[PDB]
Amino acid sequence: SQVFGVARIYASFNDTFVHVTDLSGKETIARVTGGMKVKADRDESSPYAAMLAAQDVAAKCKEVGITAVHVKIRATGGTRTKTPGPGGQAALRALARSGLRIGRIEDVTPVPSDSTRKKGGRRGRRL
Amino acid sequence: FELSDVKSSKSLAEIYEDDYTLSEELQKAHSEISELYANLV
Amino acid sequence: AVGKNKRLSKGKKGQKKRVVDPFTRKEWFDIKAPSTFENRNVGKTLVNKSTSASDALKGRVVEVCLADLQGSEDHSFRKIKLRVDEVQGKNLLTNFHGMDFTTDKLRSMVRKWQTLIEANVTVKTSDDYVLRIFAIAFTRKQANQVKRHSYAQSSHIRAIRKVISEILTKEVQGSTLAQLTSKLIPEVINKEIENATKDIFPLQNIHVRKVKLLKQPKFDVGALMALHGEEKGKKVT
Amino acid sequence: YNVGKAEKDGEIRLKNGVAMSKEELTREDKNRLRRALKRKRSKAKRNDVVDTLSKAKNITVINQKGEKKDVSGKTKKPDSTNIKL
Amino acid sequence: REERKTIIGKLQDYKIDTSLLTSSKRLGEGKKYNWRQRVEME
Amino acid sequence: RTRIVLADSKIHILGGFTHIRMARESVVSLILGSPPGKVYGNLRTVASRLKER
Amino acid sequence: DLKTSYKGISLNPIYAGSSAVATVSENGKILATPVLDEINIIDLTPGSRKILHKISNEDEQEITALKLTPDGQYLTYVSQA
Amino acid sequence: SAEKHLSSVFKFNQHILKNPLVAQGIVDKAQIRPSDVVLEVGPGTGNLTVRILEQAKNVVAVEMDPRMAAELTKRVRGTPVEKKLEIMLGDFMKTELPYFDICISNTPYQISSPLVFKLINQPRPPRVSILMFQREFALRLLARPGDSLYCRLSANVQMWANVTHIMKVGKNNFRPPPQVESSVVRLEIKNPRPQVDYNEWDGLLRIVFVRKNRTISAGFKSTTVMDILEKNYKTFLAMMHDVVKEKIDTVLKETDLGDKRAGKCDQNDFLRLLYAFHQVGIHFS
Amino acid sequence: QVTSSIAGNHGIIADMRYVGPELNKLALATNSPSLRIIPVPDLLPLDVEIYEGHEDLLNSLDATEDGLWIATASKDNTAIVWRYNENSCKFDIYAKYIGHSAAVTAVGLPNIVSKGYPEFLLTASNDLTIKKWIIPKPTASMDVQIIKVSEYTRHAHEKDINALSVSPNDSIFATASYDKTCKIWNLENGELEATLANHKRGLWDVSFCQYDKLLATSSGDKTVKIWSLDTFSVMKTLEGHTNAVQRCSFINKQKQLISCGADGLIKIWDCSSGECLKTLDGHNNRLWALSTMNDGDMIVSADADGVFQFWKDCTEQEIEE
RNA sequence: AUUUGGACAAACUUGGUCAUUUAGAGGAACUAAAAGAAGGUUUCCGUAGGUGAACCUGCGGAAGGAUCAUUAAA
Ligand SMILES: [Mg+2]
Ligand SMILES: [Mg+2]
Ligand SMILES: [Mg+2]
Repeated sequence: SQVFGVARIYASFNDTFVHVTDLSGKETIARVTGGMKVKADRDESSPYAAMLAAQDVAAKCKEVGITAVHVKIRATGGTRTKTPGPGGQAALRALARSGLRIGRIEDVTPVPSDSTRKKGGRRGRRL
Repeated sequence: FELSDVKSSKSLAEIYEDDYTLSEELQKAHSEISELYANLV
Repeated sequence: AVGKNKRLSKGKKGQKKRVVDPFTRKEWFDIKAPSTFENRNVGKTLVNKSTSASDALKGRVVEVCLADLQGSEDHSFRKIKLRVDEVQGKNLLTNFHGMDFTTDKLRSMVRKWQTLIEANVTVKTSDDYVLRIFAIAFTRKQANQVKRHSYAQSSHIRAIRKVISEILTKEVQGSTLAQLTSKLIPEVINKEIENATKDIFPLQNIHVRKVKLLKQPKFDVGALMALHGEEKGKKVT
Repeated sequence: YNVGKAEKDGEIRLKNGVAMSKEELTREDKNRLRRALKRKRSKAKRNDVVDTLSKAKNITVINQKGEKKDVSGKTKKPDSTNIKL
Repeated sequence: REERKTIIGKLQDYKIDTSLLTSSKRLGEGKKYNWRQRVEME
Repeated sequence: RTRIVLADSKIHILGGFTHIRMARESVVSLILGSPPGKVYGNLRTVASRLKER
Repeated sequence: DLKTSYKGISLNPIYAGSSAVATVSENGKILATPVLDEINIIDLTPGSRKILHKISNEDEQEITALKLTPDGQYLTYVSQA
Repeated sequence: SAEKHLSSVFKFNQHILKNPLVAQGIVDKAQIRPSDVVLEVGPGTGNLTVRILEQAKNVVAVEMDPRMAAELTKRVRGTPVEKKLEIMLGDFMKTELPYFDICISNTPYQISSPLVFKLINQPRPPRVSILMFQREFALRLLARPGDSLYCRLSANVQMWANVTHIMKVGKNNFRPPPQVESSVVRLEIKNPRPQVDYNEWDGLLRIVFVRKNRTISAGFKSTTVMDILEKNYKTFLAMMHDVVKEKIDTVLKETDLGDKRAGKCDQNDFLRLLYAFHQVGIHFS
Repeated sequence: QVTSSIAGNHGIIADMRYVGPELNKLALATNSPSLRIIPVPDLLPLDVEIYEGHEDLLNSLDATEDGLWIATASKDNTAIVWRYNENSCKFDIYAKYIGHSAAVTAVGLPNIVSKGYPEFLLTASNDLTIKKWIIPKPTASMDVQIIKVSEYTRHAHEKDINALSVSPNDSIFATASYDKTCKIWNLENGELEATLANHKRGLWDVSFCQYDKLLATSSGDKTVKIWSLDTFSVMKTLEGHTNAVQRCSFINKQKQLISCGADGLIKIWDCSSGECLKTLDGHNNRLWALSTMNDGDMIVSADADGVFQFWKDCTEQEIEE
């Protein structure tokens, strides 16, 4: 009596995606971003915006029939930071409060065995 | 303003705890000065 | 940013009206695992109703934890991909498609002051499934060891790698895909590697890290039915 | 309590306690009240930059558009027929 | 200098407008009209 | 008003969202090579503001 | 002359921003339609259509299901709360 | 109550010279005639502008800081030269400047390059300009063909004017001292202006100064340059990628410049290259 | 058959026109293939007339001043002409025009109808061409006439054409494109009369002054510019909008101009001096549609939320008080 | 297609004649004018560049540049 989806959270430096799908992942149920929930660009990555997105997604899940989700949280990865930020942690807490069973939580950041050059240059970036 | 460069004895919860709840030390000396001035007089 | 202050974009001009809820036209489908796994029910998926439903369902890959499939947390750090091959009366019949570890378990195993030994082989089963195995092992220190580290000489590493490749090739070739899966679950391959490499160098955390399925034979419904262990309709009146 | 300035902008309230609406005053009474205030005021850094600019006449301001305007904010601007006629 | 004057003189024979030419800066990118008044007035 | 764990090349900063972004800029300036004395000066400017608000 | 002063009359949508189905009374006179987190009870009497009531929860939670009794005396609705 | 307008164009948020010899030397080298109207860029407090006001018919001062404009105003109120000064406040690059014979500038170095070409393109341009730039930028105006600092700016500016070094000003002569060295230079725009289209001259220079110390043939090897030139050839016909390749090859071979470096070429070599391209119908811009 | 239909909402409205023999009806070009017509409320209008002739959402809409003709531009690359049938008191599909490669984004009808029917139809499309279609003379068969040949086809712009405006005397028409330029075409030949290139962002609307030789254009640069058609130069630039200006119209003949912005505010300007007289704030979303009646005595604006504001001039009432 | 003549008649040029706004400079009236601080920037080497250059940038290298906490295990 427990139907499972997959809540795929993508916490970037400038935004947060909360994306629920079926177990296969080919089928989308609800995708909401923090930029759909705030009035200023500066706040799209905020923990506040990620909480509104997750509650918006959790309600749609309960309607469709999903009662549980597995969580696959990720950061940008690649040549950039590998750990999901505060926005992603905020969404995961919001889903837990929402009333959906949380099945299994995994970090699936794309980690290169080897990388191309990062965008900064020789002197660095992110002043 | 002086910025402390030593480890804070108060834990991160405490620094928020006290925020939930012109200076006493400045007034503490003021009492001491009055005591010293009164005794000297 | 949905505020009024946000500058108008070109793409806002003409937008389709939301006049149909997509989930009205979706149909749910049950996913069933091969008989090698103890817990056959692995959830359900949905697809647009046939106008066909089968075409979109076939080729669909679902990955699940072995702990769910076996009901034991000893397999919490291993995942199994299952690919839908046949659909019968809302039941999606799946077959082994791959296996992999969680990212946390791998990072847990990789530690400082020891040697990381990894081997891979491309080999085919007796059923003509071409697959690639990845094995990982680490050197360990002895009970009375006093050195801080447990590094192995490159001669040992090549010797251990040669032994592991010999074992991986032997097990896969002399077995079918279903039988190979039955070897992965009890981690019997790893114990075989441990025994063979015992006289070369002590090892720890010997695991078959990953399994890829590179090529597949012609699909045979009869073989799939047997792996899962026809139905007349009911007159409509 | 002490009587102060008029709360409304259309009235004069003195410290004597007497209020005077500008509408009810005759013209002669409005003149002396104007001169009475002048006596009271007579005996009684960016802004300093602004007034110096406004005081001088040979000053032209160029806005972001490149158009030429005076310190006041109005656009700064011989013919034989005009001078002869 | 005398060579400069000759070359400059010969250029005017081959001179054109440049509005349509793509700039080399692009190398990096790689009734009457007012009849309505008339009806209301009458 | 944050706490920082400097585990070899791995930096963890614990605090409120607006605060840990303030801490991150100072750490990034140090990594990019700004001398500690100059960084300590900027910290005083922001620290003064934090008490005001 | 110049046309500066203008007086406006607003026409809001009655039924929008929700998956809930509108309901009508048995006689067909009263129509209740959800608009986001608000409900518009509307009289359908010809020549005198008007908004009888405006119900606003203010909780921001949308209306999931909405039902008006056949006699029209009661309105029952459920929210996401 | 002018705060309304001046606050809408300025927000009311420099290295000041401290050597009178530099200020004096500039004005003497200008050689201002008594019938000359002078544009003065960067009046500062007014140390120089009073000196120009003494010997010039009229002086037009352009300033960017409202405070510095007021300081200029105070230094000339109720004086015989108050009637000869006109202060233009605000960004003077967008505005259309009046006619003037001489330009004496304590330039903000940020606007050095735009200014040098604003004067050159000024209709009826000034006959002499005494401009102060930084050493690195100044030396590129003064660079000769075959020098290391020869570049696009050197070739372009030398086609419309002649630039001559006057003196060097060190960082010590300013307070607070800047981190770069300064230099005072003379610019003389040519009258009559040479009858070469600015777009054609600059257009050719840009393609060939992408790598100044690389052969001219390689400059025309880039695909994007070929695409740009191919379209321009099409435009010429309107009033063929393989064809353009052959046309460029012949011009570079015949002029014997295809194996030369732009850093070691003078005006004539570019002019011969420009003319030869026109004969084959390739107009750069 | 359906006796009557109630409109819960009208979606997002792209354009509006006053239609019908008494001009009491309001035709809407929403994000729906159907042409909606609603009655102008007395100053709740639940009723709506839904006409279905198109296959995809309607980009734009135009109508003749009598109100008996409507032209609808659709995203299915076709344009329909509708005629009012007094017998049934409803509009009927009169003609269809099929020859465009991409969506038809703007459409235009004559401002002078002397034969009793409009004689041409101007259309613009995302294929970046403008076509002049002739409208057939009415025929008793009352069967839809499908036309696939246009009087001329001219390549107009490099980016999508956003608006099309027709002059009072049907001598010229203007197209506004998101390539930052407005072009004026001779209506009889399609020859490019002029190009008005001064804005810094792409243009959203263009409006001829129906009385004097003036043109107003609105851009994403938050400004409106008034152009002299004799000299083809900017006479005024109107600033004050916080966001992009999507609609602009002349009211009170030459005197005033009304504009709508993505910020949701409607401003009334004085064309002679170019300063904002009044700001109307009744909307909480962008305004794609703005229609006026009786030279700006009545103004209708439609929000993206689906809210109509009906503004009525009341100056003389205020002045008397 | 094209031609003659007869009315209708758009649109153009012109001097007038009417009505409406409207630019500078004068002349001469009336009314109004109740306020009162400080605050961005490691030092270089080789090489290559620079047209909003009081300095910027690409590549490789150096310290002649300020090491806290946890940490053997069980
Ligand atoms: Mg940042
Ligand atoms: Mg260097
Ligand atoms: Mg070395």
